[PDB]
Amino acid sequence: SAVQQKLAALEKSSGGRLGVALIDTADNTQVLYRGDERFPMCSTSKVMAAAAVLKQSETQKQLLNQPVEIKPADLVNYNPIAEKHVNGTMTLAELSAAALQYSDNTAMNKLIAQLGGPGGVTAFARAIGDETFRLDRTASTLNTAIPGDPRDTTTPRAMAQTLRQLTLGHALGETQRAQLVTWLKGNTTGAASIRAGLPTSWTVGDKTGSGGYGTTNDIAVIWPQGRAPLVLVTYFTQPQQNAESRRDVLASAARIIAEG
Ligand code: NA
Repeated sequence: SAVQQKLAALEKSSGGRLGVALIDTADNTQVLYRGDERFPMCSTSKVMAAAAVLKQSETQKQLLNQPVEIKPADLVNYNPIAEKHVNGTMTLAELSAAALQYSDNTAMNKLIAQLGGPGGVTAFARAIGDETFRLDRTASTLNTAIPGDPRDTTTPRAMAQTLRQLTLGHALGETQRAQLVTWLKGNTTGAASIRAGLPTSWTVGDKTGSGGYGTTNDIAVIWPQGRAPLVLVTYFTQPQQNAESRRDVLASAARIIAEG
């Protein structure tokens, strides 16, 4: 397809490896580029962990208001929000918002612990039909993003389908889904990624991720005006362990998708 030639050209220009999955819910049509290849999720896995806690809250109605202690020993390699509450508490709602909107790794680790370990996050993915997602490590090491390493990976197709079920579908209770959508729309880390390649009148909710090998990811749900929503996954990784971030590639992929 024309979109696929333009994505392949973007990839060639970039020096790295690009994975894209678009779901157009107006007709459930899909555009894929390396859609079944594995990529390191990096912090985009925080969406699955937040959604898994939201699922628990369908039975434990007050779960999101539960306070969780933040201890000095809990603070890891990137804790912009949790550091503000050391020797205090944050609720699981506040930890979910910090994980999603600031990519706070201590917050993510509290979600993982609430779920009984990374296997509890993977379990939720399996329960909603995602057989590809796997979370293996906690937040300080899950984004090493080593080529060929299956840990902490998924494919663009699988993550696009899962994100659609979580935000537009009914994998979550209606109120939980609405909460996740609100959190994603309030993300603060995405301005240079998918959002930068889209018309300024489209509403976006997204979660970014970055890691070793210049891995630069973004997963988004997109609401154009007067048109059915879209789900877009853009994953990107590079050959050199020390490679720099390339959020521009994700913006460019989004732009190509939107023009198609
Ligand atoms: Na690495």
